[PDB]
Amino acid sequence: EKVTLRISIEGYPPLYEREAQDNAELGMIKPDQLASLNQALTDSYTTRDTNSILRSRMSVSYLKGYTYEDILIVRFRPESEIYWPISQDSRNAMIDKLSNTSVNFEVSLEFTRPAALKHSKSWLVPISLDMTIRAKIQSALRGDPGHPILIPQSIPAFIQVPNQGELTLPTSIGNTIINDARAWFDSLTLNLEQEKMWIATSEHPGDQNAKLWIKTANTTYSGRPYLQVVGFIDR
Repeated sequence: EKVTLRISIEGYPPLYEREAQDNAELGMIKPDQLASLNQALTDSYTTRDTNSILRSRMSVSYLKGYTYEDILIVRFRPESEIYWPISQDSRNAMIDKLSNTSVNFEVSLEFTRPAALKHSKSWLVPISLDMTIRAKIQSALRGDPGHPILIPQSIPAFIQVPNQGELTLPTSIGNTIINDARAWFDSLTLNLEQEKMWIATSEHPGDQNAKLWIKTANTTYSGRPYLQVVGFIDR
């Protein structure tokens, strides 16, 4: 079973690329994790907001439609699997294009062991025409240390894998996160950290310590947080 995350400027080779291949990178959800997710969704309603009750119940019953062996904890190692930049990742091309519509880019790709085998989705995030912000991205690509690449609302902490075509969102859960692509997406941050690779960290919208989030773990080998996606698989 294979899952792949790619973060890039649209049209160019990834700045960050990592596959996740039970063990640390791919595991089923633990019963305590499933329960803590459900309690988070259940208790998310405010009494005098009837809408929040409806939203929390659509969330609770969406979750109930999955056995815990259909809920994968997918963890991507934050270090890109390959150095940057090598023969050509189009560094100068990217830098020159930022100087026009340009779009940040992340893909999720899910392979399942022997329905169809391959299911994917791309998320585009328009880079502002403000040259102030495009300058910082440029010098970051130029290998200037202490210059991160911020890609807000770019990656979902929860994804749904269907038997049919492309990946979809758990929209009810997304709505619980919003009120109680979209505003509930995690934001990515890329750092070129001194043979040279980009390293990715993510942050939830709102409080990191919100109970809804299944907390990620840190890698043994580098002590860095795993990028994490929780996947709801449709059997």
